[PDB]
Amino acid sequence: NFLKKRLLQQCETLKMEDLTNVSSLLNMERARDKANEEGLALLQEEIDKM
Amino acid sequence: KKRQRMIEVQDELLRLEPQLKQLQTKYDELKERKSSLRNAAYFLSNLKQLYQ
Repeated sequence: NFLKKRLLQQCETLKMEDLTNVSSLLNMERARDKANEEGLALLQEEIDKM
Repeated sequence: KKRQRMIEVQDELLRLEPQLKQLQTKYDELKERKSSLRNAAYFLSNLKQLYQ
């Protein structure tokens, strides 16, 4: 009963599976992006070192 | 960074071309200037030192 009026207190006043899954996917994406910056930036350091 | 990489390579391509032309000029000028006079001004005067 108190949880149903907790519904009536929050939802009345006021994605998640996509949140968690897509956030993990995008975290792997940011790991891949950090790898991209590691590669591109370092090869830029070597190119402008040349 | 990728656009910066393209710009740096564009500079690196331009730097490579300029350095190649400069080194070609360096070798040509070294050979010509350093060896010509040390051979011509030597020999032409040594021929003068010989004949005259």
